[PDB]
Amino acid sequence: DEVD
Amino acid sequence: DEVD
Amino acid sequence: SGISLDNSYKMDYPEMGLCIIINNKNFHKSTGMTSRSGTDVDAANLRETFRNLKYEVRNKNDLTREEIVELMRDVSKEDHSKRSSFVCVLLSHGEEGIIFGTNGPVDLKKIGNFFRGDRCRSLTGKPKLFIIQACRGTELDCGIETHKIPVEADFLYAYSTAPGYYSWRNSKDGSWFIQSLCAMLKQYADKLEFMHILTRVNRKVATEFESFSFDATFHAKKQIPCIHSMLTKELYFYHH
Amino acid sequence: SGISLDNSYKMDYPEMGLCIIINNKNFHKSTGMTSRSGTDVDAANLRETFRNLKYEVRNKNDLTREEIVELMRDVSKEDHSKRSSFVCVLLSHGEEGIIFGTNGPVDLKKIGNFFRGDRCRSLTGKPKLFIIQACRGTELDCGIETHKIPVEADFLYAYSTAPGYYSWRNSKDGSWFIQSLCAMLKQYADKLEFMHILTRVNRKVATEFESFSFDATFHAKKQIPCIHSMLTKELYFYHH
Ligand code: NA
Ligand code: NA
Repeated sequence: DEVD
Repeated sequence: DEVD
Repeated sequence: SGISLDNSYKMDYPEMGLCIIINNKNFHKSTGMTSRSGTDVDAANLRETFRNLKYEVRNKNDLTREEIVELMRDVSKEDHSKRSSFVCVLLSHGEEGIIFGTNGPVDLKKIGNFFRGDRCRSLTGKPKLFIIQACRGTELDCGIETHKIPVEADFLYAYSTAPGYYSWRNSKDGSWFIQSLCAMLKQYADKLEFMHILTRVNRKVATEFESFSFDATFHAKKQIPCIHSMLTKELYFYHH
Repeated sequence: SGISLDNSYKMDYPEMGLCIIINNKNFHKSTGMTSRSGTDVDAANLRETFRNLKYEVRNKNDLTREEIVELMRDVSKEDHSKRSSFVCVLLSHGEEGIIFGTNGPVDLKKIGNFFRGDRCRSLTGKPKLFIIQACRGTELDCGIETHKIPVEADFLYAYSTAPGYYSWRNSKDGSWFIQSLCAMLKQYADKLEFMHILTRVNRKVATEFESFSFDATFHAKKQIPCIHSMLTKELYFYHH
C-alpha cells in the first residue's frame, strides 16, 4: 500500500 | 434576484 | 429466511431523525454582510417539507459563529440510537468551505467533524445529510443557449452551487436551490432514491432559473447545484 | 405517440464516446515525485472495462503538464456530435484541485473548462465524466470499528478520496478506487444507474480495504471516495  |  | 439484500440504509428506526435548520438572515453591522431577504420563505418551506418526511425539525434563527458551533457540538452529543439519519440545513452567506454566523465565519469541516463516525457513535453507519444554501465564491455562470469504516463515510453535502460560484436567492420566492429541493422532495420522496431526487433538483435549478438584474455583471446568469456524496448505500425516505 | 419521459441522458447515439485514460507512472527526477507502482494495473483494468461499455478508449502514458493541456484542448475541439458522452480518467499524483503532469501540476478546473457547455458545443447537454485517482491532500482516515443551461452543468467528478485526504494505491493490485470502480461497472453497468454504481464503489472501498504499513503513521488507514455530481439526468450505460 502506497499513497498518491 | 440576489447573491448569497 | 430467504435471500436478503443490503444496498439501502435502514430507515425504519423508531424515528427518522433530527432536521436542524440554521436560518441566518440578519448579520451584525460590523461584518458588513447584507440581510438575506427571502430566506424565511426557504426556512418555512424546509420545515414543512421535512415535517412531512417525519423528521423532528428544529429551526434556529440568526446564530453567531459561537452559537453554531455550540449547537452542532450539543446535537452531536445527543443519543441518536433510535434515529435513522441526521439532517442539517445551513442558510447563510458563505465562501468556499465556509458558512457565516451572524458575526463571522464557521468552517464547514468543523461542523461536519462533530458527526464523524468516531465522534458521534450513535450515528455511525447512518446517513448524515448537510444541505447548504450559501455562496462558494464569486464566479458567475453565463450559461449557454441550447472491521472498520472511514470516519468520513456516510456524509452527503448537497450544495446549492458549483465550487467557486455565487449562489442565487430571490427576495420574494426564496433561493433557487431550496425552492427546487422542497418541490422535488414533495413530489418524489415516496418514489425515488435520494441521489435521483437531487439530480432532478439539479435539472430544475439548471433549466428553470435565470437571474434578472439591472447590473450587466449580474444579469442573465445561471446555476448548477453540486451533489457531494460520500454515502455508502442508497437512501429512501420511505420504508417497508 | 404516447406519454414520454425525459429523466435520463440519451445514450443511443451512434457512439458511446471517448474514454481518455491518462496514466502517469514515472515523473521527472527534478520534481521529486515517486513512481506510481500499480498504476499500469489500473490503466489496463480501465481500458478493458470501458471497452466492454463500447467506449473508444485512448490510453496515454507519462504526459507532461503541457501534453495534458494540449491533449484536453485537442480532444475538446473534436466533433463529438455522434457521441453520447465523454469520459476522462486521470491517474497521477495530486493535491486538492490539482493533478500532476510528469514535470509539474495541472489545475483540474483548467482541464474541465475545455469541456464547458459553451466551449465544447458538441458535448453540450451530454454527460462529461472525470474519474480521478490522485491525492487531495495529506490527511489520513483512522476509521472506526463497527433558454440556457449552466456552462458547468452535466459534469461529474468521481474522486477516489474525500477532500483533503490521501488516496491509496496498492503496488501489486492497483488503486483501491479504480479496482473497485472496474469491478462494480463489470457487475452492474447493465443493471444500475451510474450514481448507484458509484455508491456501491463507495461501499466497497470503505468496507473492504485498509492500509498495511510498517510505519505507524500510515498503518490501518481507511478511504471513502467522493462523488461530485453536477449531472442533470440519470445515466445508464445501456439503452433500449
Ligand atoms: Na440557490
Ligand atoms: Na484509491
